[PDB]
Parts: sequence; structure tokens; C-alpha cells
Amino acid sequence: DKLKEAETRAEFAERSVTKLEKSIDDLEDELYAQKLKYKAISEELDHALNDMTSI
Amino acid sequence: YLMKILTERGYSFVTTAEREIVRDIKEKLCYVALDFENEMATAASSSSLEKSYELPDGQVITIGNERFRCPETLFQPSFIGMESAGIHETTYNSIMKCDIDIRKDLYANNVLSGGTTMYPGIADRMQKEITALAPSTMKIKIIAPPERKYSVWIGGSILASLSTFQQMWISKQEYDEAGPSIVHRKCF
Repeated sequence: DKLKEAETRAEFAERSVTKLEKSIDDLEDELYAQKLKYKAISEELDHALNDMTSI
Repeated sequence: YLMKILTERGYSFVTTAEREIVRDIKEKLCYVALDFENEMATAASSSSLEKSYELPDGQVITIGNERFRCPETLFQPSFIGMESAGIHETTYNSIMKCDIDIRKDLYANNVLSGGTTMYPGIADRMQKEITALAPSTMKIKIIAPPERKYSVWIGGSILASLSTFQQMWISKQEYDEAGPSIVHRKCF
């Protein structure tokens, strides 16, 4: 009857929602890791500039 | 002392867990000024020395003249109320206590070690202070190897590899015969 066209999409939604949440979480994690790496590169360059700074 | 003077700006660290944070800040930002008076005058007028740091929960802090004032204690222990002189005068006093014939060689062959001598800008301040104290004609050289932190352990590793050192160890039999006081004997 009228229940099945709703149940099908309802179950379509759950796994898609979980997969989207997992993907966005993992992408955010990668983004933060890259941010830390970039800050580290800036730190290395600035530490070199600050240590040498003519001697 | 750094944890005590950081309260003058607004940040308060009390619990022993935060002393590691203050230690890391000291290791990462502090530097020893070549001359103290003019640097202090400049840091209170210009804004080129104020540097920022990130605490382990965010909340970035900005340290100004506290960068070079904490390590200044080594050359001026009157900050913490200690009686003795700075490390730039203790070295000269220990040199002058030696005989008159080996002062030149010690002047020309001063060596630095230890972790706390890793501050950027200490080898030149030490050179300037020693030149101020010591006689002007003698040549003064301050040895600062890049591996200052591990210099003691590297020396220990070299010592433990020598062949002539193989009979200097404290044999367990000697301890069983003489007790723990064996270390004070000629067997150091």
C-alpha cells in the first residue's frame, strides 16, 4: 500500500546520511592534519630566519 | 621565574601540569640579549619583539619583553634574590683561582655544555662579558658545539668504549667486601 514507497526512501536515507557524516568527518581530519603540517613548515622557516638573523 | 613574571600580563599558571607548558614556552621563544639596557629600552617603545604562542587549548598569548628577561637571570641573579654573581663572573672567578700559568689556555679554550646553554644568543653575550672582565690582550674563545644537549652523554659513550677504562669499574666483589662506601675510595 502507501507505506512501502515511504519505507524504501526512509531506509535509503539512513546509510546515505551515515556515509556522508563519515566522509565529512574524515575530510575534516585530513584538513586539520594538513593545517598542522603547513604551520610546521612555517615554523621551520621562521625558526631558521630567527636563529640565523646574521651572526 | 618566567611563570612568576607571566602574571604581569594576564596569564596565570599554577598547577604542576602547566609548568611543562611554561617550560615549552621558555624553550621555544626565549633568547638572550646581547646588551640588556638598550634592548629593554627598545622593547618598551617599538613592537618588533612581541611574539605569539599557542596554548594546548587555543587561547594564543603574546609575550613581549619577557622573551629576553627570563634568561637574563643567568647573568644577573639579583632578580630571584640570590646572592652570588652571574655565570659570566663565576667563570672568571673560577679561572682566576687557578694558577697564573694556565689562565691563558683556559681563556682561549672556554667550553659550554648543558641543555640550558641552548638559548639563541648566549655565546656572544658570554664572550662580551668575559672580554669585559678578563685582561684585554688575551684572546677569548667560547666553544659552543651544535650538540650541546648530548655532549655529556656523547662523552660518556666515548669513555665507555676506551680500552684503558676496562679496569676502572667497581667489581661486585669489591662492593661485597667493602660495602657501598667503596665508591669514595680511589675507585671513584
